Amino acid sequence: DNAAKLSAIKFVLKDPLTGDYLVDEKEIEEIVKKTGIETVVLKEYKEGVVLGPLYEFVTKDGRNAYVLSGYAPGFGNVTVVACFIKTEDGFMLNSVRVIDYSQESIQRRFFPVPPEGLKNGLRVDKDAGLPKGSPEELKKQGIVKVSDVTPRAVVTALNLMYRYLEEVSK
Repeated sequence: DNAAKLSAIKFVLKDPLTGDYLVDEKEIEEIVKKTGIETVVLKEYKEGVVLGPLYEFVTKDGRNAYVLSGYAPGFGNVTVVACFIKTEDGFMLNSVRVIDYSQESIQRRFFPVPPEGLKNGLRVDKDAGLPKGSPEELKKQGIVKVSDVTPRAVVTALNLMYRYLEEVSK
């Protein structure tokens, strides 16, 4: 029934550099089912909505990972699923999957982003003045390069999810 959601959560729990699961696939299923497969509002903001449950995981190398969902106007029948991994002074953005319930390589422009990028705030490259650099160089600065391909709505959702994680981690 919830194939799309579970598929998205599994996807964002793969390492974007190695392609390998950070958490065993069956363990992911068990955690999602035990936590609850429903989608509920966690917090509404002026610019969008953060959706839960907050799913928690521990990666095979012992890092705490968080999966949540989000919405921004510009979506809809759309939800953005994302995985953040806890770091020393914040979080890193591991992966993202946009689910369009009304209806990929483009989506890889959005992750991973290191903690200093998320602290900067994510923004599409147009907003940063079309700076030079590969998508990969720009991601390190929190800049999502899409000008050569609604990405702003995706970025907004991601930024809200980060805000929420920061709020609840304090």
